[PDB]
Amino acid sequence: NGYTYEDYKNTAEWLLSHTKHRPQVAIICGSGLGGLTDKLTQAQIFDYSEIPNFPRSTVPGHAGRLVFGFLNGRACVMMQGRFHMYEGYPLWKVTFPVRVFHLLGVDTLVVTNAAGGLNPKFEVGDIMLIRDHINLPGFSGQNPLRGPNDERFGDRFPAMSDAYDRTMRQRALSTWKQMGEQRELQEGTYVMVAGPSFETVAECRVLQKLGADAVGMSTVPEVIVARHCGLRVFGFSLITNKVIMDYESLEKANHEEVLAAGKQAAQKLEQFVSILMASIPL
Amino acid sequence: NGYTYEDYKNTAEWLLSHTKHRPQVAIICGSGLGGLTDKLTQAQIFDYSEIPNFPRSTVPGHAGRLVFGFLNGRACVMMQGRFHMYEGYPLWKVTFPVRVFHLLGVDTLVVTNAAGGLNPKFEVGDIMLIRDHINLPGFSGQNPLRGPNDERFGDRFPAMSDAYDRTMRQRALSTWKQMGEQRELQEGTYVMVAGPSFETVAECRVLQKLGADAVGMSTVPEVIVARHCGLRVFGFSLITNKVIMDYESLEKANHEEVLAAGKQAAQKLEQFVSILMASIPL
Amino acid sequence: NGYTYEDYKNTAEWLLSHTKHRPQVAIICGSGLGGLTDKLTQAQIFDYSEIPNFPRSTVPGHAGRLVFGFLNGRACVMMQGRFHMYEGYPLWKVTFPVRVFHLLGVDTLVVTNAAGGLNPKFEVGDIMLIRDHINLPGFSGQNPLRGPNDERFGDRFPAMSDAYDRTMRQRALSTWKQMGEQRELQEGTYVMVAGPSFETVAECRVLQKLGADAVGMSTVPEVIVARHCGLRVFGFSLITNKVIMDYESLEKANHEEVLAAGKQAAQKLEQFVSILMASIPL
Ligand SMILES: O=c1[nH]cnc2c([C@@H]3N[C@H](CO)[C@@H](O)[C@H]3O)c[nH]c12
Ligand SMILES: O=c1[nH]cnc2c([C@@H]3N[C@H](CO)[C@@H](O)[C@H]3O)c[nH]c12
Ligand SMILES: O=c1[nH]cnc2c([C@@H]3N[C@H](CO)[C@@H](O)[C@H]3O)c[nH]c12
Repeated sequence: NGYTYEDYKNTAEWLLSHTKHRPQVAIICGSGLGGLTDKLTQAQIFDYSEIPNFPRSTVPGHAGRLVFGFLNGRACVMMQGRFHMYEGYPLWKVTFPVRVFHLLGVDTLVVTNAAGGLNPKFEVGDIMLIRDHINLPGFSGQNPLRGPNDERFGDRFPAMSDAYDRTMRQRALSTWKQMGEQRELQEGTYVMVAGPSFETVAECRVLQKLGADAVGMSTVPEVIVARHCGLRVFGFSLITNKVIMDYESLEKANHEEVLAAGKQAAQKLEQFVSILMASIPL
Repeated sequence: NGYTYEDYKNTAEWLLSHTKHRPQVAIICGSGLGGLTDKLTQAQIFDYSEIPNFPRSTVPGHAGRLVFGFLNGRACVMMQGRFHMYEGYPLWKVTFPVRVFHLLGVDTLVVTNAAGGLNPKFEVGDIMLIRDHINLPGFSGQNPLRGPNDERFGDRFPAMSDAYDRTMRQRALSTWKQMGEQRELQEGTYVMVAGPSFETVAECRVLQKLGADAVGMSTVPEVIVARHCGLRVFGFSLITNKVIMDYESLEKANHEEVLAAGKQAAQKLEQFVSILMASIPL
Repeated sequence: NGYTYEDYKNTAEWLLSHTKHRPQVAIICGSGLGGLTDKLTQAQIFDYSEIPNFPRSTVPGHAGRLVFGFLNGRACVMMQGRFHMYEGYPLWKVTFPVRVFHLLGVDTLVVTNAAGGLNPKFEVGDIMLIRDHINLPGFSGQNPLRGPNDERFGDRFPAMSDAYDRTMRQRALSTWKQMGEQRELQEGTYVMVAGPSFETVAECRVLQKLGADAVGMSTVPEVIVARHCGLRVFGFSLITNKVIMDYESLEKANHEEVLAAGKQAAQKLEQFVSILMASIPL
């Protein structure tokens, strides 16, 4: 891990002394969900490039910014653009922000992402709640906590069986009903793979047998580092596409179909998030 | 990825200006199948050592050569000796040739390899056709496409559900009948593991439950980079041994038994490949 | 692999000329089982820090020592404190001792460790014998043998289906009866994951479906390098905790509960090991 404890501090202090805002909730906007930034009030923006020790984005969208502000009466801080393993970043870079948020005072993390549908009942547009995850990269060694443990942040062997806040999962289901949506809120397991290429048919079959409901290439590292931190954790997935599960098909997965899905569910996603802010205890 | 786009170009140009040949089909000869080199006509040889930017072979067989020529009226280019992950090479080295082939003008890749038999119906000598693969290393992070994407070669998130050419799979089955072989042509899923040690009994059981038919320690990376390239892809496996699946057994897997299998199926493999060349569209 | 063959030699020679002892059996004491060191007679201690080329322990317990001596009339050598992947060590460091033991003359390796219980019949305190393992990190690339093979130690593609000595497994069962323990000796498959965080519920379910009986974050690399060496291999697991397998639970895994388990089964573990020494042929 190239980051000493001081690096985390220095980044925190720099931000603390560059904004009067003091966030409680950190939000990581997944693919095509960055619109949430609009709903914040008194929004103060900071590009990653200007933030000391921040993994400088390669050439994805060049619009990696930390947007502070208030969302439904809640001191937030949003990441509009995130880092992934498939871009070449070591997991201690992918998750460097989460520890910065902690030192800033945040005590709750909301992670959102786009993912394929493994559960056959799911459908494009659906919003699966994350009850649990399967960290395939972690089994093999790729775990953000790898290396000497910094007791200052947390313990050597933190548990993950209680990763996703039960309360939040329950309160989010409520809010959804108090929205009268046709499609019932979904809930399940999120499996992470590194990507960047898409699953073959055989691969999807594996992921289903494993018991995964949806598949993405992010989130899990951030969640793990968060939990090791003491942060409360809630998150969901926007089922942007159903994974191909038969060879007699004539369909393929593509960034187009995925971004298009994000595009439509755009505002519906924002509403849901904004409202839920009221459920986060103080 | 240590290779810039220029490196690929320079290697391509060097080859282009060092041979009058202009290949359409690239062939990667798996373990003990390198004999195919004999069947080429007007065969021009190039050792990897002399080819700029080519991963220089460690000390496997020191006979890593790129052999250009014609095979059954088809401008080929064969790799007699390939690179593996277990030898320590990063996947962007293991698959550097595939992108060189592309810039040379190749538009079809034939991958062959030796592998164990997971499907219980399989037998030593069998020739399993590859319908699909399970990229275990990829799930964890080891994917040749890892790092910044070079739009010049392909997209950021390429699909793999349609990796192995349907047409070719069908036409290869034909050719086999027009050979009157006792054993029917086999077809199935190829699972990749990094090796270099062999699967335990428990491990084989896992691979079978995953739904894999055969297991090897190569190919998948090359296929992925190929598909990201637009190349058509066909490939097969020479079931050189049945994996041990019971503890009451008294059998072990070894390079001897594997090379011996390659040795007998040697010519039979060549015939099949050479003929199929006629099925590859122009 | 940062270690040349000379490095192994130099370390061996240094030890050979620093102790009159010449071990036959090497013992790797897992978590909370390091007490075995007491039972040795004519015990000569060597801290890792003083041993050339030895992976210098970071800041776990600072008590990494190689303790030579006799155990039940058997020239031993024990590792009180081991290296793990989650601490950041490359597997060729984690397993550097095993090859040092070989050059010292050892021909048998006993590996012990603490692990969670996947098999539902298991219970805290139980002692599962290792019949086989599932090397998840290995599938993805993390295999101690990765890189150029040193024929001097062993072959390029060693088998692992016969990793755990049948004889020993049988003789250990005997010894246990000749102990009249209430709980029958357990036996099964050990699955390795890198850690350092604990499995989620979904993760445990995966490991069970894979067919694993217990889960830990070590051992497998050492075993593999041992077998590639020609060493006989025996080992067991102290089921220190049952992994959480339902979401309706209110239990978590922690280093406290694990070390506490090691603490009670402490001596019972030693007795078993010490006695078994007599079963190891000469
Ligand atoms: O089916 C899928 N498999 C793997 N990742 C994704 C994604 C997520 N969307 C992004 C690619 O569009 C990528 O960042 C990935 O994490 C959507 N659908 C799938
Ligand atoms: O049962 C098997 N498991 C894993 N690899 C292989 C192979 C292939 N053959 C080579 C070892 O002989 C190695 O390069 C591997 O990719 C044959 N049989 C098996
Ligand atoms: O349930 C478990 N999962 C993964 N590792 C362990 C362990 C072993 N104990 C250590 C953590 O207490 C760690 O070194 C690990 O290898 C005990 N129980 C479990």
